[PDB]
Amino acid sequence: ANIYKGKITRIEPSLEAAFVDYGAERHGFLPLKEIAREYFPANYSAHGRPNIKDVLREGQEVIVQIDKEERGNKGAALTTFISLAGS
Amino acid sequence: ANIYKGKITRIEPSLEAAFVDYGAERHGFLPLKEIAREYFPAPNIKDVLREGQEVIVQIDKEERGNKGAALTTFISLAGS
Ligand SMILES: [Pb+2]
Ligand SMILES: [Pb+2]
Repeated sequence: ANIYKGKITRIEPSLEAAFVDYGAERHGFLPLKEIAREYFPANYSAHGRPNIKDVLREGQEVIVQIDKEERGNKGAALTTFISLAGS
Repeated sequence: ANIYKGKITRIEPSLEAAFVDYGAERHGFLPLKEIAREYFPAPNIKDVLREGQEVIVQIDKEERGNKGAALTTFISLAGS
């Protein structure tokens, strides 16, 4: 089973990424490129990327799956692009 | 603690609903009204879903009596 509701805990604009509590002791890491457009509050330009602080808010929940398992001191690499048979 | 990837096991036109194996022994019940438009075809349940396809669901009512959980694809997400 590889799906979770992740709560955004700390947003890092200079990394274009956020930390996510997905129910494990150690928070995962969610890069902007792994955030599906349904989470974006507005339609951006075809060029460039928004500030992640204009995409996500602390306390918001997103649906995530683990892309890279937790390893050593690193949190899991997460994505909101969910694998579904027949989608 | 309340989100699952479910596989459609059976489609029942007479109930306008599908049954979903989301990891419990009792299949969950997913009526057409609880299916988001992201699952709809490019209408009746038979046109929308097919056996083997996966959906993201949450439980809206737990198992009770002899019934599976009542499921939805309209996932509850804080802040959004
Ligand atoms: Pb990716
Ligand atoms: Pb252009």
